[PDB]
Amino acid sequence: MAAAVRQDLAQLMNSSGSHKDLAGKYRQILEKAIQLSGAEQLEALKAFVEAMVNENVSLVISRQLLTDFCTHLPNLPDSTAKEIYHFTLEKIQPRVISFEEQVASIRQHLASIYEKEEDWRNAAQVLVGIPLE
Repeated sequence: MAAAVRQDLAQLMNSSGSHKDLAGKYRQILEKAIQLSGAEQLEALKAFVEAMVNENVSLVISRQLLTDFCTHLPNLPDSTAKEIYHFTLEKIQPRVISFEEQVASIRQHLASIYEKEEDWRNAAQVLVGIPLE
């Protein structure tokens, strides 16, 4: 199922379609990825992030869909959410300047998981990573 998501995302990469239609199709793929359960969901969500950070996808689309993507992550189990947050930060790192808003949201959610688990140092380091100044 993750391969179908990767396939669908690869097909949209160089689409000429309108913003609302294109974003709507990416959102449909996101909803498909979110409806999976297990390693398939994890793999599909990673493929989604990998597609979003691709330079051939316009920032307007990637920013919108990564924000949408982020709103779905608190609904996932802690270990899954934590891994996806770290993966997303790592894949955003080469273009960190372009996704600052998403980085801040991710770091706040991630630090909250570490805090809930009493992993104080990791929670603090995650928040210290937010470039406030």
